[PDB]
Amino acid sequence: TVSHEVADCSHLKLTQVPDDLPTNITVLNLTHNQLRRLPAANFTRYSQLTSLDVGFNTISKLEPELCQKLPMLKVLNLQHNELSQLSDKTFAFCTNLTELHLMSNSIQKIKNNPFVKQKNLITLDLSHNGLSSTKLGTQVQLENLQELLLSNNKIQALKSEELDIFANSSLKKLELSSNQIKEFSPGCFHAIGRLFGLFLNNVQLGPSLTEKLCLELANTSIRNLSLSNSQLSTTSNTTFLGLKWTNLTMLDLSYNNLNVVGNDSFAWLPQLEYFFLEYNNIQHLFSHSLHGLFNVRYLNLKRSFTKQSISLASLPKIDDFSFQWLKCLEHLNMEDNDIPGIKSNMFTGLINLKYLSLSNSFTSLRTLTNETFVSLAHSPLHILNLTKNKISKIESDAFSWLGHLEVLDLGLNEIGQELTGQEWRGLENIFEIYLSYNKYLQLTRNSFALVPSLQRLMLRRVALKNVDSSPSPFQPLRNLTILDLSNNNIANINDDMLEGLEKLEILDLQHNNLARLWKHANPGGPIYFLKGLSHLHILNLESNGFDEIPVEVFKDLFELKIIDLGLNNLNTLPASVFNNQVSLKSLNLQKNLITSVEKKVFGPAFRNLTELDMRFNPFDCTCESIAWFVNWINETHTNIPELSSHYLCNTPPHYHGFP
Amino acid sequence: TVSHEVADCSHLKLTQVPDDLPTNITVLNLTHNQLRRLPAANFTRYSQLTSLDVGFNTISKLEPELCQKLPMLKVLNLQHNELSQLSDKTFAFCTNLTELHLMSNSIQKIKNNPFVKQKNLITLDLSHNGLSSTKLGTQVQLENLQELLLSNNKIQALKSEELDIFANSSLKKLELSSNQIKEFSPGCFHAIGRLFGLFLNNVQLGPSLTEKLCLELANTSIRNLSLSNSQLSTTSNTTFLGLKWTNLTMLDLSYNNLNVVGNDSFAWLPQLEYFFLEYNNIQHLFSHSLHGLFNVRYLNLKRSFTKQSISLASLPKIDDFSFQWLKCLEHLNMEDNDIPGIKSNMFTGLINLKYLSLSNSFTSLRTLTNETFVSLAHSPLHILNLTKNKISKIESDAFSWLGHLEVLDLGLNEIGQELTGQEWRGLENIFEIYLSYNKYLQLTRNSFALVPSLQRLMLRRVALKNVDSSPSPFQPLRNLTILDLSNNNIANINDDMLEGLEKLEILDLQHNNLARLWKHANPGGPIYFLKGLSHLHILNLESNGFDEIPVEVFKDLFELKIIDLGLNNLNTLPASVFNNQVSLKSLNLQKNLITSVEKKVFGPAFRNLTELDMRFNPFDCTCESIAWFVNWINETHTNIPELSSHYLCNTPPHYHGFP
Amino acid sequence: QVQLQQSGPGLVKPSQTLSLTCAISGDSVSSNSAAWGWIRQSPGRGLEWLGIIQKRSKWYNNYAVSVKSRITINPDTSKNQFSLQLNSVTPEDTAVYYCARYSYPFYSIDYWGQGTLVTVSSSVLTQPPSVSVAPGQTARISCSGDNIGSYYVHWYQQKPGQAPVLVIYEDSERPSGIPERFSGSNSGNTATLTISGTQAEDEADYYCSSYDDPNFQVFGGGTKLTVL
RNA sequence: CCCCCCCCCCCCCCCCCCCCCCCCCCCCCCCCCCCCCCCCCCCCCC
Repeated sequence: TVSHEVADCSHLKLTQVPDDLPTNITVLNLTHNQLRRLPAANFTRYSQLTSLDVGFNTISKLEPELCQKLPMLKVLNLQHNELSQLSDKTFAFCTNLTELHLMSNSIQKIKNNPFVKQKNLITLDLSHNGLSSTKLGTQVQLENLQELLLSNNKIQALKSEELDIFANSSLKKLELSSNQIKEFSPGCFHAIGRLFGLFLNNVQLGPSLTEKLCLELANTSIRNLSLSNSQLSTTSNTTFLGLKWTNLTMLDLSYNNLNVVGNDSFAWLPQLEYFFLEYNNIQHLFSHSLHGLFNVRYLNLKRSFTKQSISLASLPKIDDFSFQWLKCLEHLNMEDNDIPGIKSNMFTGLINLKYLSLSNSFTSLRTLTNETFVSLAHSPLHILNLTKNKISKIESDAFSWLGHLEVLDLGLNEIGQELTGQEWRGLENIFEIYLSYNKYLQLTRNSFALVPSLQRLMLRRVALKNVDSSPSPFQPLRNLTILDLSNNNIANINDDMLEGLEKLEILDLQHNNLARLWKHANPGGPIYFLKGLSHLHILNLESNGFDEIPVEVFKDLFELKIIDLGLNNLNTLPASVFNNQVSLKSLNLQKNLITSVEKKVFGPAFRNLTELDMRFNPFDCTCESIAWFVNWINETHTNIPELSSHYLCNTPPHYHGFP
Repeated sequence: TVSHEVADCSHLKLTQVPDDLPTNITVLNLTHNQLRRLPAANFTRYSQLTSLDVGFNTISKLEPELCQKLPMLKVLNLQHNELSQLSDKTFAFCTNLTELHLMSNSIQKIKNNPFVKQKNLITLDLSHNGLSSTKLGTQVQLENLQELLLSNNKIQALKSEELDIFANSSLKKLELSSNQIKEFSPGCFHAIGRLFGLFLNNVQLGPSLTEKLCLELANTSIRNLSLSNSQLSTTSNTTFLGLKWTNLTMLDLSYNNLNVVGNDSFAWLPQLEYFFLEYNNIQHLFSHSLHGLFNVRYLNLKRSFTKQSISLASLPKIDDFSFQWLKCLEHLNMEDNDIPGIKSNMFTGLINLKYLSLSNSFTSLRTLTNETFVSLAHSPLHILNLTKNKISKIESDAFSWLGHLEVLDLGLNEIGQELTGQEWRGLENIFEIYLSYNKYLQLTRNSFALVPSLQRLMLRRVALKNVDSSPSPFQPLRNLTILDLSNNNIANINDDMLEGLEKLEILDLQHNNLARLWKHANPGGPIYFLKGLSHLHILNLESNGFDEIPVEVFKDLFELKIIDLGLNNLNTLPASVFNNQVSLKSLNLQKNLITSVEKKVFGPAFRNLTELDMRFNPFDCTCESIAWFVNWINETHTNIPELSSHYLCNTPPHYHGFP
Repeated sequence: QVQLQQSGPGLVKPSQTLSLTCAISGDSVSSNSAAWGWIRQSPGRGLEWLGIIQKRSKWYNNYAVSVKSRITINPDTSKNQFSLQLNSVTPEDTAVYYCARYSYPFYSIDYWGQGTLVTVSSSVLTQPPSVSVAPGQTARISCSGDNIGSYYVHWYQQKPGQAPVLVIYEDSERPSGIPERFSGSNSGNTATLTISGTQAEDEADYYCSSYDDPNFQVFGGGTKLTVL
């Protein structure tokens, strides 16, 4: 029963409440216990409680005396219990409660008036119960109640009388999910004082019942309406007619298996701002299908269209000018679809669009013709996502229409070509370009000469070729900050590849083959490709096969903080190499061949660190080579994980395995 | 000028012969020197010479006094000199010579009688000279001369008169290669006393001139006749008519670009025993093409047939019963051919065949139907070679006709199937089966149950599957001696896989994955799959990833001599492991992680060896772990290559790199 | 405060309709903080709830099953009244009819009509029938039933010729104006009205009553308390 | 005897991720041989 300010007793197998806790405890948690009964006599000591979570237990019934000992209680949680009986005195003395959870209590019927005696209640939960009617009392109470949950019940109708108790209550959420409701009575929602949101997830309504619901929702203050998994197979221009008289802003139609969308179906939602259509089965989207939605600010179409079938090849076709009505659209999530391709008028009309995601949106977008994004000429796009589209070729002037583009995501594709440099024309405001996980890329002298504003360039596992050209391909990128060149099997790097990149901060070169470039036997001398990077912060050189470190590689990294050198073949290091690393924070040298750690090389490096990884190193336990290192280990504040588990000497056999 | 019994002065750039050598030297070699002249006054000391090789020099002319100083000379070599003038006194005093090389001496004309004064000459060479006629004198001499070479000369005719000097000489070899001979005179070969072999390689004869040659060769004692690269495009039943009256046994027709072979062409060679047809362009072999060759004991057909051409797909077709005439055939080399496939009567009639090679003999022999070798039912085959035939499947009873088969070579194929065990039925006398370098093989419990006489089984780089069956697939192979299972990426081995194989001697398991089977943390205990092999001699376990050696793996290898454990991850070894290796000869532990060599483990192993390979090991220079090893290194007779080059300690840094 | 004045014939022929009117002053018949109902009392029995109506969203009425097929309680919003219409009367309907205000949330009755005696001619709460007490001696009136441990118990006092007066509500609460010597308790299936030091003015009939889920209101048989 | 709600614990299956070892293929670099070619220099013959 650990407790400093709140009390936790979760999964402690308690049968009775403890009697030794501070008097001024505010939270008392007893989830996942076996409290058969909860006598109130044990609560005399605990008279300062605010939250009382006694859920996931086996309490049969409570007593009103429990509320007497708690004068300031605000939270009462009784999830998954057997409290199937309620009385007027059960919650009589409790009046400051702002939360009441009764989920999965097997409550059958609300008898007379269990919730009259409280007026400050905010949230009430009755999910997973056996209730058949929404009647919670005879008179009107629950003045401040804002959220009411009735999901997973056995309610089959919503009569007007049963909600007469909410004639002056502002309901911000009326959860009625998983209830087989098949009849709606007139005035059922008009009787509610102020209904702001309705949730009917997993409720088998159907199109006609949905229309009846919308008609019953006319001339009310609803703002949200979730109809997820409602078996809404088909919509028409009259399905949402009843919403013409309201100001609905959020509508959810996910998992409804919406086979087709009718013409002018959503013309009755001029105030809609958030529309959801994810995980549907739409086979055809008409030009006027999205008519009347000129105020939507966020549209989701993830898996909204039908998948390909070899039987008929029923690829979901999108008609031209289908998105012309979304004038105020600002976010279009359109991932995991099977569209045949992009047309010249697919995205016409989106004059306020700022985010388009097309991750795996097309079956085969092999070639990015310069006329592909012509429909996005007037769209002020900022972020474009094109991952998992199986793109195989990008022609010149492909992105010449996205003048406002800032982030381009072309990763996780099969792009195999030579970057002539004309593919990036028109990206005057580009900031980040992602190209990782491609087939193979062949850089040229002027590959990135048309995008001087670029700041991020990720090329992880792309099999870079001709990166060792005499003019550095990264020279025009004066504002580059993050560069990733990992898993490219790079062999040759020129010393001037990173020349002029003063603002570079994060550089990744792990999983490459640069061992030869740093050995002293390399013809032409070692390659010092890390000169001039005064602002470099993070360096990654894992699995490079390095066997020798030149003395003056890190001679100018005055602001280096994180350096990675794990999974290498380092055995000896030059003296006085980390002198300029005055602000080093993390040093990684795991899975290396280092046998000696001396102050002459690791002195300045161990000045003020916060992490250290030298686990799988065959250390040599000798006072000439390890005594200083173990002495530094003894007294330090740097975090060294698995210090006593893997920091084991290998030689001599006298100290074989001794930490 | 190193010399103990013979004198060698090759490539020493000598200008004059040395004057400080033992008097009783028998061989004096001066090849590749610059001896402008060879005065005989310097040969007074050297009067016991038998061989005098002064070839590849620049001697202009010799003097008869040279022979006077050498009373017992037998070999005179003058290759590649300028001795273009010969006289009767040049070789007068020399009479015991049994060898005389005059190759590439730019000899123009033999004037009168340079070789009369000797009678014990055996071999005479005159290759690469400017001779135009085969006249070597006027009268008859060279009684004992057996080999005469005249290759690469400028002889254009073989007149009868020019060979009148050999009326009583037995010529076992008359080399006339590379001579543009275009006319043969009657009696040219009849004038020769006893001609046994003629060589006309690279001589542009043609079919008509070949027939004229054969007619001129009638009723003589010839036994060999090489006509390689003679541009013999076509043969007929009358091309070799002149050989009807002789007893020719060896005939060479290689590189002749023989497009077609005429019907009954070789019916005039009943005494032929060795026939060569390699590297030809035969497009069709008739049934009666090889008629009359019922005495051939060795036929070579390597690349004898035309290659495939995409223009016409002119695959060389072999008619049925084409080899029915070779009754006494015992060796058929038939490699590198483009035959469409094997027929039911292709090999019918070979009742004495004992060796058939079909390495890359067919373009696509994908399936080995049980009726494929029906033509070999009565052939007493012993060795069959089927490499590089792109065999993809072997059906049951495929080798049911080869009852006398002993060696089967099925390696370097693409055989991917499951060995049900019925493929080897009928191999009652099989000894060796080769299956290395295949696609993938799936063994079964009774894979080799039908061939208990098997002794060799090579399965290198075959991707063995289901080798860990509960009954050992090698159990029926009671007489197995050599087993190769390298590069198969084998993971799991049962301890009883090699049970009962007492006669096993050579076992290969290198380049596999058996590290887990020997670690102590392996569930079920370490696998001791090397028990009962009392006759094991050679063991290979390279690149297995081993990290720990069980103490009692080599507890029964009483006759082990060669053990291979290189390219592993061994760091420590159990004490008293090599006790039973009393006859160990070679121990290989290169490219390992061993840091300590102690007498407790390597004592009995270093008893009496002959080789040791521990080059790339990070040894620990410490008197507790290396002192005994270096002391044993100091005094020993075992061969340790690169002892002072790679046996370098890695730790401590004080001894870093010190041998 | 709230005045309820009843009016109507005090004599009805059998098989006719019994019509009465309760006129409200000082309160509203459409009030969302009260309910308006009729109960009756014959000397052969105690108190019997007949019907009730309350204005919440629409007009809702709840009737007792004994007279459900005959009773009708309609409000007159224009005149701030509510009526009582009991068809097919029979001398068994001869009784004193009271109109009353049920005060939220306990449905206790704070205001009654004067009561109209009507003659027709041409769960169980158990109380002891009588309790005799000396002046100054504490009186204890018990009330048993299954509704005791499941509902709040109210206690009403009725003097001869007068409407009942709520002396205790919600098992123990006492309305203002009631002497402090009155108190109530509820232990198990037995409620108890304790009059500490019964005075002469406390001699009356005491009825225990409670709310009830199917039948709305249930009254005890009544206990006659005598100050000797 | 039945229908359910919880607490604890032990197996089994699927998927994701990480790590060790190994195989195959490929890339970069180096070395050792074989063949061919080119140039420089010296020494002779016709």
